[PDB]
Amino acid sequence: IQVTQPSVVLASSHGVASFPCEYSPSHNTDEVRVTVLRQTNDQMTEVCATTFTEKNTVGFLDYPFCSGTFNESRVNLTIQGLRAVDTGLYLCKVELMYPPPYFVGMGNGTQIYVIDP
Amino acid sequence: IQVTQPSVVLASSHGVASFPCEYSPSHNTDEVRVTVLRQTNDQMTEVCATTFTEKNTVGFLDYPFCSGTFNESRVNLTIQGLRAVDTGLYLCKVELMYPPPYFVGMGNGTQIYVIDP
Ligand SMILES: [Cl-]
Ligand SMILES: [Cl-]
Repeated sequence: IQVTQPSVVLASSHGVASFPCEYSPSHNTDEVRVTVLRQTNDQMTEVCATTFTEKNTVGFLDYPFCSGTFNESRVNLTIQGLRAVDTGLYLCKVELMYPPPYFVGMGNGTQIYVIDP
Repeated sequence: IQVTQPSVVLASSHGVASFPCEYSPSHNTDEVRVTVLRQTNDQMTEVCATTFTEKNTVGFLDYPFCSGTFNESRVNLTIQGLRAVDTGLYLCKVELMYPPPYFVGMGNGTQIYVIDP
């Protein structure tokens, strides 16, 4: 099992940071639960999360500041409304809900830099 | 009218580059045609393009190497299959097809750096 994400992402002047979160192993029938966590001193804060049961579908509908899409082995994440205080480490967590066997994995985190707009 | 896009995007190690393309003014009923152009010496090459008629929908369905979603005032773009040689300046073009009046705008380009380790 393995989840990976980019090391660094430079947010847009308007505070948008988009990047992929990839995982293995993957299958044609994958359905996943994706969770974005910000890591600080010893602890993590959940930023947003969503479930994807099919491709070509926009997720995180109930989170104004997160959006994303999904296809086998990859979740395209978008984090919005970022401010200077928000630069830091953001972990991507992926849970394979179907097909069995079940498994959970987490990336090493993407350093998001919100550079002086 | 105005279209803006990030200045720099560091492509993922798997050749994935995602970034927003924002326009103004916007409207709840907006329907747009989005075009991605790669700019080289004096000329431009059309990479991919798609039409969005409703929010929360995934576009560029007919392009294996492009994807994206749309919401009022913002198109979230994703270009994949990128190689080191594809490093370059990518312009985002937006045509507001509805509601009237018709308008077309283009950003100053996003410089996408690709290093496929
Ligand atoms: Cl990278
Ligand atoms: Cl990216």
